[PDB]
Amino acid sequence: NGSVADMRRSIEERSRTAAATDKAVGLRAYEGAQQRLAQIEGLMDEISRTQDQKAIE
Amino acid sequence: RMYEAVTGGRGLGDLMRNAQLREYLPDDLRTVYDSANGGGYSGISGSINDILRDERLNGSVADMRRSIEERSRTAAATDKAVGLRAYEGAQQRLAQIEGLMDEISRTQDQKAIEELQARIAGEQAAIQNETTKLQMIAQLRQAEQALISEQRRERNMRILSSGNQGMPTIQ
Amino acid sequence: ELQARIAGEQAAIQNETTKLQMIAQLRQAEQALISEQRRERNMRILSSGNQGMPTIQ
Amino acid sequence: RMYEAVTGGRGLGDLMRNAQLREYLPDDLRTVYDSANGGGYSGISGSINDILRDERL
Repeated sequence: NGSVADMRRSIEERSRTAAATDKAVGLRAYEGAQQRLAQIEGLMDEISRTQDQKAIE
Repeated sequence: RMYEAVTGGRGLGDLMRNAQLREYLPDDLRTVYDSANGGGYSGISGSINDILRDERLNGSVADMRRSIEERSRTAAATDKAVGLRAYEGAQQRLAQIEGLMDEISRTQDQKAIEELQARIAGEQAAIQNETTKLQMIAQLRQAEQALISEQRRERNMRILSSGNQGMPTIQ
Repeated sequence: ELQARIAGEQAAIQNETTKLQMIAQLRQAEQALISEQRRERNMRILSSGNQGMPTIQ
Repeated sequence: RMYEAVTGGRGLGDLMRNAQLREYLPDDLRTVYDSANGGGYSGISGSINDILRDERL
């Protein structure tokens, strides 16, 4: 809606924002993945100390 | 004693559960593309503003051209190199899995095989994490190509802008 | 033991999934490199630094 | 004997854990595309320079 110039500005803004949003989502997700790795390593550290059968199950 | 060893609660679970790792992905996808202006997603919001600031070209148009060509070539090479090194890591991962199955044959007691099962489960979790990381790398690759295209179009708009006022002078 | 064997088998299929992702990324990179080579050839033909032209004789 | 067979720690876990396979993927993705010049990701940086050298016609 609106004048064709407003349409142009809206479309260019959408394009730039879409590219930037893609990049930012990827970056933050990768940080989360690296923290997720740390958590898995911690769970394997817990495995070394398990004593009873109920604990390991 | 053995009944106590089998029954009861041991507290595992509620173990490393407060780490809110769901906050590193968007809560809802309706507003994921409205995050830059505010609202939507705030972890990306700041990042988006920084990225958009850094993607604006400066200097002469020739410098813009050289920067864009360098970005394109470097992006292709980076994609290839990341793929190659990741594949080497995947082969080493296969060797590790085979080793864990070698350990499966020598297991003797029940506790030993249960620990080995949980170790293999953790190994699967690690491979899951690598799968997620590869997905994230692919998304970043796509975003980088889009950004290079945006820079190209910014340069094109700057050359052909109707706000330009200059022309050659007859002297 | 059979459960742990099947778990290892799942880990192997996970590894193949990661390998396929890596192959797809490499495919994309190869296509990008071919495009880059095409554009290098195009730039070399149309370069403004060229100084030659046919001679009248 | 059977109680000893069920309970205790067996050392599995801390088994093949020093293999740093996370080093074959980028640590952070902000600097993944600055790796060629130096910094970013050192492991791909040697590979990127070789690839860019080999892709010149």
